Amino acid sequence: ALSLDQRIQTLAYEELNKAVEYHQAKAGTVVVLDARTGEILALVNTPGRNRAVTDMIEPGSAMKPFTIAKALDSGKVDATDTFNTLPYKIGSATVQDTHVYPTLDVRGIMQKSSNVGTSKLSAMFTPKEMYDFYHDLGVGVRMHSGFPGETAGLLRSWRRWQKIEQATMSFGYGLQLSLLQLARAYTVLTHDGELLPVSFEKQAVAPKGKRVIKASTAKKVRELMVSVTEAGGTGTAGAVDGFDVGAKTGTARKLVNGRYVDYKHVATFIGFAPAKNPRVIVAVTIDEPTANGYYSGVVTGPVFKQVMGGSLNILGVSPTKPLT
Ligand SMILES: *[B@@]1([O])OC2=C(C([O])=O)[C]=[C][C]=C2[C][C]1[N]C(=O)[C]([N]C(=O)N1[C][C]N([C][C])C(=O)C1=O)C1=[C][C]=C(C([O])=O)[C]=[C]1
Repeated sequence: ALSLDQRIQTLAYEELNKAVEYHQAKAGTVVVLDARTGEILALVNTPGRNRAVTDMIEPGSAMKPFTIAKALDSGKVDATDTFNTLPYKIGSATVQDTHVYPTLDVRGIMQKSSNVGTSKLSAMFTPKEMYDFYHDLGVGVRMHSGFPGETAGLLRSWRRWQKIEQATMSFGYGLQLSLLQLARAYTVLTHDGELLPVSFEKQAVAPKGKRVIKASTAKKVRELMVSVTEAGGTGTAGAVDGFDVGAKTGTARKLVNGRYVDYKHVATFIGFAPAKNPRVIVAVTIDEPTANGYYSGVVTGPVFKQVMGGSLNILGVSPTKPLT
């Protein structure tokens, strides 16, 4: 028997399709996991192959919570620490944000989704320490989910990284994974710092996870990620009435075998709830929206919202706070 939950699978299907239509997008995917077991409660694609497991993307901004996770886990950075977030140079290259903040603390980097900040956090570690970390989240590794065509994604060896590549990788370019690997990766945040295996089958035994960061770190990062959906953050479109939601937006220019083209984007929105004691991850990706803008927030936010809200209703999770 499958872990799939028909009500949720139906909900995801309806909501994905409304969005991919509304935004005149080329393709789309939604994945819902059990946050505490890695079971796939829903997995849905626009008609065609199972993109959620066969296709690989650059995570972009959705990678940022891990870089922060790693920094805090190390003991070398505390959430309250301030960083100069102005544009800067890695030799011949320039790291910069869309909107420029002189300084941010770690919560601001998460909230405002700053490349500069994220790359400074990364810059505090070796090529090897960051590759080992990405590797332990499952980037470049086979999940063994049993789906046909399962990509392992792409993690180039640290042994051949320029300094610019360490940076661009810390904020999600240069490495690749499936939306399902990405959702799986978030089990580190939701399952108290342990990476769960994913499954399309009901587990008789509750599955064990491999430890990657401490529980207290996961706990703190979840707290920080709530900033994304509160006023001031990139991801307010994904707030759900009656709950705190940890989420991360991602808006990426499209890598088309080699070159970045800048009038083409991929919108991804991923998060969990209840933020303090999470039950589900929802990951949404929409490929190349043409109509009504391209920001994660506008495109994938509403679908995240509906699916998360509907998912916690269906599983019978009680609101943690009164409905507005
Ligand atoms: B990220 O995705 O978070 C984010 C959001 C969000 O959270 O939804 C919204 C606006 C900006 C950002 C910053 C992050 N995205 C980008 O930096 C993105 N940049 C890229 O796609 N690339 C690809 C190529 N390389 C390596 C060669 C890069 O370093 C790079 O920057 C970006 C930049 C500008 C815009 C835009 O149209 O304003 C969108 C996305």
